This record gives sequence, structure tokens and C-alpha cells, in this order.
Amino acid sequence: ERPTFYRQELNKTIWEVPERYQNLSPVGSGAYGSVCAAFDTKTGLRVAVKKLSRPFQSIIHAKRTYRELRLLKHMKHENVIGLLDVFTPARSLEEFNDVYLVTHLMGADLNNIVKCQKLTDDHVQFLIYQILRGLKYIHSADIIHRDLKPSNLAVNEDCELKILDFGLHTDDEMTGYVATRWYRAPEIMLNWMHYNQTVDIWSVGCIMAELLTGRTLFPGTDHIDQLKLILRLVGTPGAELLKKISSESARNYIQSLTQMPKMNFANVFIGANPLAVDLLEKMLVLDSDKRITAAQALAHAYFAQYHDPDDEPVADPYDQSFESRDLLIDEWKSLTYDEVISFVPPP
Ligand SMILES: C[C@H](Cn1ncnn1)Nc1ncc2cc(Oc3ccc(F)cc3F)c(=O)n(C)c2n1
Repeated sequence: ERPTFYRQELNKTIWEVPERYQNLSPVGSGAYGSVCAAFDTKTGLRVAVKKLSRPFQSIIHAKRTYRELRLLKHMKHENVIGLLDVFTPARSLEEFNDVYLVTHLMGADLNNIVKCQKLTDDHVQFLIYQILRGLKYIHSADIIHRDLKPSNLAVNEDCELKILDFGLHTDDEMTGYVATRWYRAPEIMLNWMHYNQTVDIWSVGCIMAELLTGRTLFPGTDHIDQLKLILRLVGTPGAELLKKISSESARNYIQSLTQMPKMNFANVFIGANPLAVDLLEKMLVLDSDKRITAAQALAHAYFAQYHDPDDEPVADPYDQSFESRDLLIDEWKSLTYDEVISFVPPP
């Protein structure tokens, strides 16, 4: 049956949650809502509870709310954030206005681990292996993260990693000298073309380099500065890639730049494992068609000690036909409500 709910004011709003969740404490903002840490007395777990802010404010908001719930409900993988619970205090569709999402509370993100310092090669292997294992799963369901960065990669004390915020930033927060843009594939940063899953592999390359050196790979001061930093490392595009830039304006800008050859990665990443260098070379390819995939990267010799083809699962089919569907607010809201009430908690 329905649990008993209790009320509490936390992040400028009244949080109404089942009794099972105790000791609620603000821990910052998440995607499209604020997060509280809590103790789940039913499971004995420390949990993160996110209350979405104005989930049904507009069509865009309502569809976004449905999207996140659909994504979280589908993900059942060790290296991907999953849904422990989803609830509403509402007793019917007509009273339904708030959505609460519950997941594992994670101790630290990759920003906290890096802390301006180099990690050991074995630590890099294990961390990057888990990101790729998670990405293989996500990509197998035709989901693209689109915004992988250290701040959405979370880790427990044993360095077991989970990927947060997949499949979901404004122009302002992408402006200037900001970590929000440093990990983005050039094709999405400058809207060169219809992009796909390979954008995420670029992001892994940027993250892996930073784990190895303790420094941001492409810390651009703006979009243009960042492109110049990228092209200095990987070389300016060839005729083959240029043709694929469907944006006439973006392609015309590219051709104005003085040509530069790809640099020697062994001279860039001094002292690094030669196998790490080789992998970086295969991830940080400008033409996205030619980047190593997650499944291929798991088989690369760098992960020899972690790779197990029988323990790198793929996802069940994910129906996202809703993405091309035009609906009214109340219709997105009703779809969302159905998904809330039909939720079954994990083992
Ligand atoms: C490292 C990071 C921050 N932190 N808080 C306490 N200690 N470290 N931990 C953490 N754990 C879980 C989430 C969940 C987050 O979002 C959610 C996603 C899905 C969900 F069901 C519930 C959520 F709260 C989130 O946005 N952040 C930033 C998180 N951070």
C-alpha cells in the first residue's frame, strides 16, 4: 500500500517524503532539481533524493521530466546511476505535481579525486575501464550521455564508479574558461554535424589525459581558444572530414586556419604507459567516424587486467519513440504518472 509521508522545509521548498527516509540534509543541486542526502531505514543505505523543480511548468519541462524518469528506470548496470525509488505524495493524477527521485549517495566525484595531482597508472586503468564498461551499456541502448565530465563521474571509497546525468546546459554556462565545455567533442561544441555516441569517447579521452597528468587537456578560455588547443594536438581536419561538416559556415571557418600536423602523443604525455598513449591516440581522433568505440576500447591491451568479455553486459532495448512525439503538458504529465506508479524497486 501507500506509505505514510511527512513534511519538512529544506531547499526553500516543502519536501514531503515517506517515513522510511530519515535525516534529510541538503547536498547541492542536480540536473533540473536539488539533492538531499538521507538515510533509507528500509535498505540501510545512504541515499540521494532529488526533488525536481517545476517538473510540469511547460511542454519542455514536462517532456524533460518524462525523459529523465524513463532514462533512470531503464538503467540497471553497476557503473551507471540507477533508480532505487521514485515517489509522489499525490494520491491521483489530478493531484500529481511533484516528482522525487532516489539513488545511491556517492562519496566523491572525479574532481575530488584528481585534486591537481597525478593518479597511478593502475588507478587510471580501473577508473577508465569502469567508465567504458558503463558507456558500452548506455550506448547499446542507443543512449548518448552528451556531457561526460569529472563532476558527473562519482566514486565510493573502493573507487567503484558510477556515471551520472546521461541522456539529458545553456549558452551562458558554456561561455568562457569553464569546465562545462572542456570535455566536449569539437563537433558538438561548434555544431558541425548531426552527432552520435562517439562524442562521449572524446570526453573519455579528455578525462583519461587529465587523470594521467593531473591537468585539464583542453582548458580553453572560450570556444575558439579551445578549438585551437584541440587542433594543435590532433592536427587540423583533412578534406575527408571537411566534407562531413554539413554546416557551411563552420566548415568555412575551419579552412581559414593555418594547417597543423597531429602532434606526437608520446612527447605530450611524457612518462605515460605506452599503451595509455596508444589508447588516447585512438580516442582523440578528430573525425568521429574513426574514433574507437566503447566496446572496442574495452578490448584494448591497456585494460588487459580488468577486461572480461563475459562481464561487460549490454542493455535491454530502450524505446525512445517518445522523443519525436508532440504532446500537451497534461499528456506528458500522465505518461510520467504511469511511470511513477508502475515502478518496481531493485533487488
Ligand atoms: C559525489 C556526489 C556529491 N556528494 N554528496 C555527498 N558527498 N558527495 N555524490 C552524489 N551522489 C548522488 C547524486 C545524485 C544526483 O542526482 C540524482 C540522480 C538520480 C536520482 F534518482 C537521484 C539523484 F539525487 C546528483 O545530481 N548528484 C550530484 C549526486 N552526487
